[PDB]
Amino acid sequence: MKTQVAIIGAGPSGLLLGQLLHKAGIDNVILERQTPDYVLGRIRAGVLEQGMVDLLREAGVDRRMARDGLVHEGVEIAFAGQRRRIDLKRLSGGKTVTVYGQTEVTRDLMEAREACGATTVYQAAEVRLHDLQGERPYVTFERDGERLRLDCDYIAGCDGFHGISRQSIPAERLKVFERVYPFGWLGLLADTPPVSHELIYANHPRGFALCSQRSATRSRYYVQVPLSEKVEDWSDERFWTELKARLPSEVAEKLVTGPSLEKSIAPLRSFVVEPMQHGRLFLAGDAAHIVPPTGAKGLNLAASDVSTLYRLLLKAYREGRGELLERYSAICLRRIWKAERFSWWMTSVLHRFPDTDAFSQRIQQTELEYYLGSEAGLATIAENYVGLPYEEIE
Amino acid sequence: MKTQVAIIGAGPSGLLLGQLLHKAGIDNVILERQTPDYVLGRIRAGVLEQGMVDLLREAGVDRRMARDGLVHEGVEIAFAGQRRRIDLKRLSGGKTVTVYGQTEVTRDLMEAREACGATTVYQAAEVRLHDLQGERPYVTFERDGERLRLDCDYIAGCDGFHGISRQSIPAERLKVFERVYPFGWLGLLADTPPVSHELIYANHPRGFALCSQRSATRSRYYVQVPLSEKVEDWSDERFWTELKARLPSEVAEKLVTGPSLEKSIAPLRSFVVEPMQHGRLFLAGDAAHIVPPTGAKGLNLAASDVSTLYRLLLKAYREGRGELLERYSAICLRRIWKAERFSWWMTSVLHRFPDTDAFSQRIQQTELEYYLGSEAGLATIAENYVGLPYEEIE
Ligand SMILES: Cc1cc2nc3c(=O)[nH]c(=O)nc-3n(C[C@H](O)[C@H](O)[C@H](O)COP(=O)(O)OP(=O)(O)OC[C@H]3O[C@@H](n4cnc5c(N)ncnc54)[C@H](O)[C@@H]3O)c2cc1C
Ligand SMILES: Cc1cc2nc3c(=O)[nH]c(=O)nc-3n(C[C@H](O)[C@H](O)[C@H](O)COP(=O)(O)OP(=O)(O)OC[C@H]3O[C@@H](n4cnc5c(N)ncnc54)[C@H](O)[C@@H]3O)c2cc1C
Ligand SMILES: [Br-]
Ligand SMILES: [Br-]
Ligand SMILES: [Br-]
Ligand SMILES: [Br-]
Ligand SMILES: [Br-]
Ligand SMILES: [Br-]
Repeated sequence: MKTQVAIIGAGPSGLLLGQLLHKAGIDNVILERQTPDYVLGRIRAGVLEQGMVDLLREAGVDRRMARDGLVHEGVEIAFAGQRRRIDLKRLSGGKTVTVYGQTEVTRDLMEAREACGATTVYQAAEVRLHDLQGERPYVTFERDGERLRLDCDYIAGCDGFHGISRQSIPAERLKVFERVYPFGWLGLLADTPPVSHELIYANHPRGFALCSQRSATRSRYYVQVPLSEKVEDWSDERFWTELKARLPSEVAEKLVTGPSLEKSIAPLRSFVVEPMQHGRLFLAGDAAHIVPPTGAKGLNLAASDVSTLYRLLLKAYREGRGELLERYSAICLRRIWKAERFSWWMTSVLHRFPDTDAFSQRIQQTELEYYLGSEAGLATIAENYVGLPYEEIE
Repeated sequence: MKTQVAIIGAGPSGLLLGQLLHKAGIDNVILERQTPDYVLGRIRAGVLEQGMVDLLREAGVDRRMARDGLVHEGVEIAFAGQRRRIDLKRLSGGKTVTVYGQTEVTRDLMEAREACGATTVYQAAEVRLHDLQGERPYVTFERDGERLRLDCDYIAGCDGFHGISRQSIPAERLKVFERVYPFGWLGLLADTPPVSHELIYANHPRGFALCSQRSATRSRYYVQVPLSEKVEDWSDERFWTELKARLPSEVAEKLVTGPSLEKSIAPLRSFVVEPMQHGRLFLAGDAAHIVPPTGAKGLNLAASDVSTLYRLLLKAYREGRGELLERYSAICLRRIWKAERFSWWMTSVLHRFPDTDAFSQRIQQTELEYYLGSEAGLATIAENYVGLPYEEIE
């Protein structure tokens, strides 16, 4: 079996990269460990930046999003009994964010790939990478018992945080930067109309809470919870009671509750590896870095890695400029670090930490009061939230 | 002995408050523990905000400052081998800062007070405060053996961090917020021309360094040093060698060194007490709060406390509106907390901390890269550095 670019992982990163590549005439094969249905069952991202929206249009898979996605011009932050709106559109110079579920984006890409007839192997078991530094690397996997070999020119690891690609790079060649937060997010998806037309991030003494949405009739809520928690300890009603307690009274009053469609706990983490490549293997998305969800950057950062990888591969194949691929990591890491900094800042100002002294609690409150009350402060939040510009390359 | 307002402490706070009060016809007596010469020997602040400059003009003591003070329109921050200038004047909407030594400001006020004939008792030993909640509080002190009593209406504690006034408030009535940093600043005053026309804050792997000045022929330099250090371990040459190592090569090359006129280690601390008053006792300046020197806010915050106290006392005496004095703390604390937040931020991004992991070191560097490269980020530094506006009252 032979292709030009082997892609490990059929989550949004691998699918978007494969679609862009296919449209440009660069043959590619995607290998996924799970089934199509499993990938589709993952409830994740809800907020997309402009850059991600444009990339989807470039890949020609934006029809449904343009029709169903909600365009938001602001977000709200509640703390110490007050709600402050950040006018993203005004303060960022006209940019906005789009609410369109990750399951939707994934469905759209999967449908697009199937129609094009591009190769996707689901349930590709025990994927292994070989000859990463050679001229001709290859991937071995198992499909119903028999070990098959796939030859390629380049391999893009889009297999997420627990994928095989990052583990395939000699450990000594990588520098890992990581921070684990002492809390996670308990999320609940409900078929109820959202409590607000815009998102509400709330810093409350009992802990962080976030009111989000998926459509006019589907909502997504999260509450900060310690790492000791098990999802089975949280009935739907306990969640609603806890959520209501962390929100301002006028918001909790008009809250329409209902049975959960999905409920899960996501641990918060910051993680970055340098470099993001090794020989003919290039990491993209969650395979290379993780951000705590507070800044809604994860999927958006994956889009820029992919945008960068696609452009460089195009240069390599169409223009014979293969040397440009060495700049991949330098280019991506500039954007990754700034988004990591923003996500870390958002996280530290909105969550309640366990070992916090009086001075720190006051500084946290003051950070909010300052940034939400200063035009310059508001602009730093807004420009970061809508997404910093992509680097053009060369 | 009787007066209207008793002032404990003849440092800049007490002197400025007494001058403003005297000019408005409110009699006041200042009690100082040390001698005039001792106070004058303290090398401290070099950077003044516009608000402090205007207050000095209001007190009619700005002749020398207007002539000798240097007006700065920008400051530089060096990190990771690059120097970035923050145009304070441009980014703050036209405000600047003035470099004029604290010893100078103090000399000017002392000369002004002596000429006016206002009462100042130096070497006032063992000052004690009594009847703080009564209608007629009083102060007892010792002048050459005999205990004297001074009756007054109000007492302003301008006695600094180690003064008696804050200790005179029942501990249970106060909330203390404090953070002690694991380092101090080793400062050196030299009669040499400064290395730059504007200040240079430097984040270096070996530690923080700051290039400041007092005039065209007098410089003030600081280097971060751990708390274990004794000033006698640092000869003038060891200081210069260490300073040069922390600065960019092109700066260290043109550095004119020389013998020290003063050398001392200042420990870094953040400290705030709430409230800042008790009965007829009002705290102002270092007596109520301390900030690490990184943001050049200490003396400037004292000026706003004083400006606020003076205005309220004026209302009380001239307009019979004594009830307004209850708002003193609420008013001051709003400004104090924002300046504390700024000083803490500046400190955390410019200094090298001992127990720092790889992720944090990267976040520190990224904080700098982001704030120094974004117009919105630069504006948050600039508006805070020049000083946030004073609240007008009522
Ligand atoms: C609570 C939460 C909220 C979020 N909210 C947002 C938000 O609003 N906005 C935003 O920008 N981001 C958000 N994200 C982040 C976003 O969901 C992720 O960054 C995104 O899923 C990354 O996509 P990916 O394709 O890189 O990896 P993944 O989605 O993890 O997909 C990787 C794929 O690779 C496959 N795979 C793994 N190992 C192997 C293997 N060995 N062989 C073959 N295949 C393998 C997996 O099965 C999976 O399908 C959120 C995340 C969470 C958890
Ligand atoms: C290294 C350093 C750099 C600084 N740089 C700057 C800068 O550039 N800009 C800026 O804004 N700020 C800066 N400052 C801060 C500034 O110097 C102080 O905030 C300022 O000195 C506060 O003045 P004050 O009058 O409140 O108190 P102080 O200057 O401490 O004076 C208080 C007085 O009260 C007296 N006293 C004490 N106890 C008693 C008692 N029991 N009875 C009677 N009298 C008593 C003392 O003897 C003293 O004279 C710096 C400080 C340091 C240490
Ligand atoms: Br979703
Ligand atoms: Br995220
Ligand atoms: Br970004
Ligand atoms: Br001085
Ligand atoms: Br200071
Ligand atoms: Br200020």
